[PDB]
Amino acid sequence: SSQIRQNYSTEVEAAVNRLVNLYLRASYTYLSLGFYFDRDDVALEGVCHFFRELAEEKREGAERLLKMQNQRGGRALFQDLQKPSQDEWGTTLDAMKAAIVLEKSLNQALLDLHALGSAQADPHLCDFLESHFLDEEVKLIKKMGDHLTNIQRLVGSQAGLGEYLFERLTLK
Amino acid sequence: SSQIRQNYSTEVEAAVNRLVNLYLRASYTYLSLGFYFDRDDVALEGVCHFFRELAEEKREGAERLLKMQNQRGGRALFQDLQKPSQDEWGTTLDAMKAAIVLEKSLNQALLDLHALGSAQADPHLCDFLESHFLDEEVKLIKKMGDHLTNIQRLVGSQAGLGEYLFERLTLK
Amino acid sequence: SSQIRQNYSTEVEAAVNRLVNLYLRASYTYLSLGFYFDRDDVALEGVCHFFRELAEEKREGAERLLKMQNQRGGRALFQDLQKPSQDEWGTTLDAMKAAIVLEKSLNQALLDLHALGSAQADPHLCDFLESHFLDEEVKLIKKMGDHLTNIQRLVGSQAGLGEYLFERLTLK
Amino acid sequence: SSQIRQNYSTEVEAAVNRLVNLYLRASYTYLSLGFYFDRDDVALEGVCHFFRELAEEKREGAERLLKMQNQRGGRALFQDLQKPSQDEWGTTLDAMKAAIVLEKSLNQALLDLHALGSAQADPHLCDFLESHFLDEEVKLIKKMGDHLTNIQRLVGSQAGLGEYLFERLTLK
Ligand SMILES: [Cl-]
Ligand SMILES: [Cl-]
Ligand SMILES: [Cl-]
Ligand SMILES: [Cl-]
Ligand SMILES: [Cl-]
Ligand SMILES: [Cl-]
Ligand SMILES: [Cl-]
Ligand SMILES: [Cl-]
Ligand SMILES: [Cl-]
Ligand SMILES: [Cl-]
Ligand SMILES: [Cl-]
Ligand SMILES: [Cl-]
Ligand SMILES: [Pt+2]
Ligand SMILES: [Pt+2]
Ligand SMILES: [Pt+2]
Ligand SMILES: [Pt+2]
Ligand SMILES: [Pt+2]
Ligand SMILES: [Pt+2]
Ligand SMILES: [Pt+2]
Ligand SMILES: [Pt+2]
Ligand SMILES: [Pt+2]
Ligand SMILES: [Pt+2]
Ligand SMILES: [Pt+2]
Ligand SMILES: [Pt+2]
Ligand SMILES: [Pt+2]
Ligand SMILES: [Pt+2]
Ligand SMILES: [Pt+2]
Ligand SMILES: [Pt+2]
Ligand SMILES: [Pt+2]
Ligand SMILES: [Pt+2]
Ligand SMILES: [Pt+2]
Ligand SMILES: [Pt+2]
Repeated sequence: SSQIRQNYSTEVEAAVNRLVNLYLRASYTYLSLGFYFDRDDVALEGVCHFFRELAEEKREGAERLLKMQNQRGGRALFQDLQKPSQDEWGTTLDAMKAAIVLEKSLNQALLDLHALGSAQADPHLCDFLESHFLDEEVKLIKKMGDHLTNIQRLVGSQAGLGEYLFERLTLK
Repeated sequence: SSQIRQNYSTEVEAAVNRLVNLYLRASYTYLSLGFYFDRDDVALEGVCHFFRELAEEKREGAERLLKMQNQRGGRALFQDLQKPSQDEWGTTLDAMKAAIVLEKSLNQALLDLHALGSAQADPHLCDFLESHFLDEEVKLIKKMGDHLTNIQRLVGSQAGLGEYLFERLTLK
Repeated sequence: SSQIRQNYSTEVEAAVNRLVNLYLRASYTYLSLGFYFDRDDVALEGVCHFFRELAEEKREGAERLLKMQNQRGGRALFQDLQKPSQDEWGTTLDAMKAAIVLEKSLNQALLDLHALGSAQADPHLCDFLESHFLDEEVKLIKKMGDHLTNIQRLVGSQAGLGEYLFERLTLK
Repeated sequence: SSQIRQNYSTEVEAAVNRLVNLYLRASYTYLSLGFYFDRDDVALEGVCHFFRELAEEKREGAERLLKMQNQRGGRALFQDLQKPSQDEWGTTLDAMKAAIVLEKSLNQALLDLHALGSAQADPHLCDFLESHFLDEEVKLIKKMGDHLTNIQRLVGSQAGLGEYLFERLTLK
């Protein structure tokens, strides 16, 4: 219906709107994660900083998707944003496990959208995702995996010590 | 219950959580406003820019409230974020009228929270709002009022012309 | 037949030659558009400048295709270049409508070539188009759509006024 | 009685003198805390530095109150300064617990003085405290709470190790 729209299916348009919702939900989750680690009874500033930076990145990803939706002549449609899955996030290990589950869900949504684009013979969409999302997700997931491994080696028989040291010597 | 909490009522803690929700909702609204004016069939870049900057400011306000909630020993609780009130925002005049209604609602929430703080004899809260929110809101509302007046004078018998000129000569 | 040629079909080679012709034709069209707006009885310097810059870009696109044809071991074959579809281009609105029709035809040719490359399992070709042509076309088409919307809002009941203002305040 | 005094009650004047005494007492306490951590058999330089900086800050707060007392036309009256509550301060955990108790007592005195000012309709006093004391106290108390949480997580089954690491990696 737009004057500019060309080779942009309704199915891809809708799936992009849904992916915007998922990225904004993920940003909201990271916001909650960050402020949890800033509580005086949690107090891990490098962990807070790690998650607040991811909140920014996910919002930015949403904004990139929205810009692309308008460049293609689709129409942004916003839905309610559900609250994060928890109010309290446990230990740094617990939080990093929730983070990697969240990133793998975003990655799967990206892969699903790429498959849809491929089925709809939409190369601009496929290039867009390849260029700005797929590698960024793989790199982040790798980094979170590396963090989980280091967190876990640090538990030992002194879990508090290990949590402090990881925050001080990796994250800060 | 926190080790740090002192003179911070449950009523203020809850009202701060609700105000965070209102600011994040307002940011979401501004996000939608901005991307609407970036549509190829709307195409008012200075209007898009105006609203995207307000989306940033409202998110920042939420983050300031959350930081203060943790400094006082309260506990951030996030709720679902409702979607904006419209999907399409009309003319620049329509959008600026919706914006001033939104800002007056935030201002009222701030005034209500200040009244609660006063009733609870919570001077740190009152100072916080005075210092970082109340003047910012008055200044913004004044600016939006000035814009509405200029938009309206520009309608005349050539509404398209006036909309272009306001975007070009005030907003851009 | 070249010593270097590998995985480069005859069908893709021919289609690249045809796309070079289309890009050079488009450059020629933009040349004519630009010099039309430089006529003393048309006299819209920002419109002339807009189209002369597109003439350059389209020639550059042709040259990129030719460089790629030789990198793959294909052989450039040039055909006659037909003259542009008009001698006189009307108003800025008329000209911008002809421009977006032209860009959508180039975009379709790019999409058709990408589909051919996909059918011929030629990933270097697909990457080439994705990297240097497909996004450039979407961005240009979006920009032209934005311009058409602004031009149209400016017609009103004073078409000459609107044409001057768009040239002065958007294009120049 | 001063030529300048206006809207400055006797009750506020006396309460300001008492608050000067409390701030100077707090500085003295921090002096003792700092020199304790500089003992050769305690030897935690980052802890010493933390407390010596607080000794400076509390003296500065006293001096600000005295300057304000003279700006309002009140009259500074000094009393004996009692010695700190302990001669030896234990572990870093013990010392940080004593510090937060001390800061909460200063904060309460500030809140009490603000309430008195409010009852006496003395807005200059209320502004003074809001501007230079109330937020500074909340921020400090938050920081001490964060430190206590980190100190406690570090005790584990190796209290000496944890005390060294906190001094090295947070305080120094
Ligand atoms: Cl479709
Ligand atoms: Cl920070
Ligand atoms: Cl939910
Ligand atoms: Cl309460
Ligand atoms: Cl922009
Ligand atoms: Cl709703
Ligand atoms: Cl072949
Ligand atoms: Cl020129
Ligand atoms: Cl011809
Ligand atoms: Cl009096
Ligand atoms: Cl030193
Ligand atoms: Cl004593
Ligand atoms: Pt940070
Ligand atoms: Pt960082
Ligand atoms: Pt693909
Ligand atoms: Pt890109
Ligand atoms: Pt990117
Ligand atoms: Pt902008
Ligand atoms: Pt700006
Ligand atoms: Pt107040
Ligand atoms: Pt402040
Ligand atoms: Pt501020
Ligand atoms: Pt020029
Ligand atoms: Pt130029
Ligand atoms: Pt492809
Ligand atoms: Pt390239
Ligand atoms: Pt390129
Ligand atoms: Pt020092
Ligand atoms: Pt220092
Ligand atoms: Pt007050
Ligand atoms: Pt001051
Ligand atoms: Pt100050």
